[PDB]
Formats: sequence, C-alpha cells, structure tokens
Amino acid sequence: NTPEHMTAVVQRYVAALNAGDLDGIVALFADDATVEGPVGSEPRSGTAAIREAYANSLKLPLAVELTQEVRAVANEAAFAFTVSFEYQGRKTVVAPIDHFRFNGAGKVVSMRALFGEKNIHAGA
Amino acid sequence: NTPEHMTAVVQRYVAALNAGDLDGIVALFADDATVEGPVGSEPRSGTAAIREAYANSLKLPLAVELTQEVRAVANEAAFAFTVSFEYQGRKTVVAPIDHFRFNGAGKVVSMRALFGEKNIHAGA
Ligand SMILES: C[C@]12CCc3c(ccc4cc(O)ccc34)[C@@H]1CCC2=O
Ligand SMILES: C[C@]12CCc3c(ccc4cc(O)ccc34)[C@@H]1CCC2=O
Repeated sequence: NTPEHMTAVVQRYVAALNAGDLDGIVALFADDATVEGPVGSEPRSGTAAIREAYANSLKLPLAVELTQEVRAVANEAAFAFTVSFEYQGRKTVVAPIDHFRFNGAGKVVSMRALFGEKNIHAGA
Repeated sequence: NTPEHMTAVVQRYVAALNAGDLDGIVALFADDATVEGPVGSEPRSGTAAIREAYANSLKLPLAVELTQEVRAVANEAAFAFTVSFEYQGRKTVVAPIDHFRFNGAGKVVSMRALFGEKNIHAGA
C-alpha cells in the first residue's frame, strides 16, 4: 500500500466514472467500506449500498477530470477534480475534494467527498 | 458556522502563514484542537503544542497560496495550496491538501495536512 498504488487507484476511480464502469468503481472498495458524499450526509456502508450509491451517480454521463496532482501519504489520498454533466440544456461542473483511506490490502475503506454549493458551477 | 466563514478562516490561515503571524494562526483553533501534519505522523493537541508546531513551521519565510477554490460544507473545509521556501539556494514548493473541521463556535478543532514525497517539488 504505497503512494504509487493509492495514486493509481485514484486514477482508476476517475476513469471508471468517465466510463460508467460500476464494477470497476465498486472493485476499488473493501467489502465493509463506507462512502460519505457530500460530507455531512449519512454514509453508506457495504458493497451493496456502495454500488447503489454510484449507480444513482451514474444516471447521467459524467465527464470527470483530475485538476491537480494526487496527495498520497501513509494510508490516505486526497485529490481535487471536477465532475461535469448536462441536463435539460444546462451544463454543471462540480469541483469536489475527495479523501480516500486505504486498508493494508490496498482497498478503499472510506471515501468522503467534500463540496458545497459554492463548488457547484452551473449556468441558468 | 457557514461555508462563507470556513472559507474566510482558510484565507486568514494562508495569509497568516505568509505574514509569519503565529498569534493569528493559533487564534483560529479551539483550545483543545489537534493538528496532524503530514497525515500519518503523531498529532499535536492543545494551544501550547499547536503554537510550538507552527513556530517550527515558520523558521523560514513561507510563500503560501491557495491554488483552487476552497471546498466548504457542513462543519468542514478542504483546500489545495502551495507552501514555497528557499534554503541554501534551493527553492522548494510543497503542494498539500489540508482538511479543517470546525466546532459550532467556528474555531478549528482539527487540522490535517495531506502531502507525500511526490508533492514536494524541489530542484537539486
Ligand atoms: C456531480 C454530482 C454531485 C457529486 C458527485 C456526483 C457523481 C459522482 C461523484 C463522485 C465523487 O467522487 C464525488 C462527487 C460526485 C454527482 C452526479 C450529479 C451531481 O450533482
Ligand atoms: C512546507 C513544509 C512542510 C509542510 C508545511 C510546512 C509549513 C506550513 C504548513 C502548513 C500547512 O497547512 C501544511 C503544511 C505545511 C513546512 C515548512 C517547511 C516544509 O517542508
């Protein structure tokens, strides 16, 4: 469980969101992992709940892009990125910072997505 | 304790590091706050320990800059930035992502600085 590996996992995650690859996303998580997004809302725990959450997230085609280098140290990674989508002619860009914590096996045991209304950038 | 306030606190923090303003930094924290930087190392707790930690951080003049919008939601903020300094003719730029959690009073109760060796950018 190295910085190289954690950075790679972040890149796999971004790419799988772009591809709508739900298996690929869920495969990154430990069986008892938790996901909390946005920070503040009630977390989802376990493979089944995690899959359901990302299924709802992938209803629309997402364009996802890392916007800076990944920060990876010890057993944690943080990264800045954008998620862009379009609905009823409005394009929206959401710019979160995510935090992953990894277990010794290199699977994500916790994901937290930090973004507020000021990080949601959309026209009329 | 609003996103506006948390964003302002982040901006006050960045500016106080630039100014070497140790009082200004410590004033942002709750009396029993913790600081952990880099993530992984042993955290420091309490006003006295927090001041000592930032005193050591301010031995050299720091140039600190937010490099993206702050992410602020509920009681937490995350931000991407750089800390630049020079020593013995070598310029170094460190690019962390910090996470703050706030108490109801609007003081920082926990700070975590996430950066690894790949986020330390220095010449020979
Ligand atoms: C962008 C988004 C809010 C956050 C978000 C979405 C999808 C995948 C995400 C993946 C993340 O790691 C962090 C945040 C999101 C939603 C899809 C529609 C929407 O409003
Ligand atoms: C940049 C640095 C490592 C991280 C760091 C420093 C100083 C203030 C910081 C403030 C932060 O919120 C996060 C990280 C740092 C150090 C000064 C010298 C050095 O190597």
